[PDB]
Amino acid sequence: RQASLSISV
Amino acid sequence: IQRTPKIQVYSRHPAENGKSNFLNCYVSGFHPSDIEVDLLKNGERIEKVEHSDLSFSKDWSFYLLYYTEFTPTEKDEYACRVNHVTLSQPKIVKWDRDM
Amino acid sequence: GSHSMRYFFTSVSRPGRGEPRFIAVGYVDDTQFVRFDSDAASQRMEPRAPWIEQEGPEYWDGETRKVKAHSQTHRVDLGTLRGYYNQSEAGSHTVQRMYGCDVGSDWRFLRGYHQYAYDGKDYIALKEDLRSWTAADMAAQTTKHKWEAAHVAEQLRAYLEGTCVEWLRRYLENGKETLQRTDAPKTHMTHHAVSDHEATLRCWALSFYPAEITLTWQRDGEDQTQDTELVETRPAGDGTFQKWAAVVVPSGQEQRYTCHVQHEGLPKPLTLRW
Repeated sequence: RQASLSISV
Repeated sequence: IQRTPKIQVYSRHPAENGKSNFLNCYVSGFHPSDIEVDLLKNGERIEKVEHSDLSFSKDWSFYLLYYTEFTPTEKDEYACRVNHVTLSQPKIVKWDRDM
Repeated sequence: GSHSMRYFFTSVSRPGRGEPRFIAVGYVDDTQFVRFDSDAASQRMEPRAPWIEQEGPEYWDGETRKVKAHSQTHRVDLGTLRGYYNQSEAGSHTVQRMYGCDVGSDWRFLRGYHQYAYDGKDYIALKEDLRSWTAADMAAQTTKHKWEAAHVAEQLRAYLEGTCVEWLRRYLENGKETLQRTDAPKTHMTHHAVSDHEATLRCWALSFYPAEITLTWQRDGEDQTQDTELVETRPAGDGTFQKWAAVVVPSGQEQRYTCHVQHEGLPKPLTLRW
């Protein structure tokens, strides 16, 4: 199951 | 950074003339991921070729497996033909049943 | 046994027309179990092993939403990095991310990782403490300060020691019949004469799982390195792996040479001789 997190550099 | 592909051409099962099998072309160690890979029978392109989903190693370099059903024989030559940005001319690696 | 779960994400920009090509894959140990390809028809996270298929509609909905969001994150990243590196908008570039967790024999947490690359070089990586960042250059330093301010390492540390590990155990249970089974290498030696006074011996290991393996040659009970060749481990195409090692020997001295095979599926190492 994927990580519940969404981030850009 | 551009890294040239390593290439292995080989059969899924030990090869026996006239007995069906799977022809594999494994490309790895390359960057960027855009790449063209064909399987050849007597220098011609085989049409029903499939491949794995793109993935990569620890050092970030890519790998892919191209494959198709085939039947080894005494007369047919099999090969994998690879082009990539790092190569100035397509590289042809011949299938050798001993490797 | 001892185990891992890993996700891999690649986006490649397409200057000229449209959105990047995006490809995501998930693995338990050496077994692919899910995939997403932005070029496919479904536009869904898809199953790739029998044991994941029993997950219900809410799993597939959730994993689809998460992977499509990931794809959009990558797309924004490709724009940001082009700026940071003062690069033209005419060329194609790549972003890669890998993350996941290992557990020991007791299925308890051993380590976690989360790392990013731009154009095939290290960009930013979470350290082993799951608290700190390794930034390779001054662009990555900017990103490190941004992720400090957004509590990113905190969230990663919680996933990696928690959800990552809990769902890995679940998969290990549901896929017991294949995932907890070791397939020992089927081994044999071939002989290829090169002349009237020399020959190649090739030691084969076939149809094994997991991929980890060691093949070594000895001469008269001592390790031999001169005149050997060792190919990279390669997929058979049916979920198993292949490898071989070869040595050139004086014809008639074949006996002195032994091939030694180490693999998790073998109680004790194998020895082969011609």
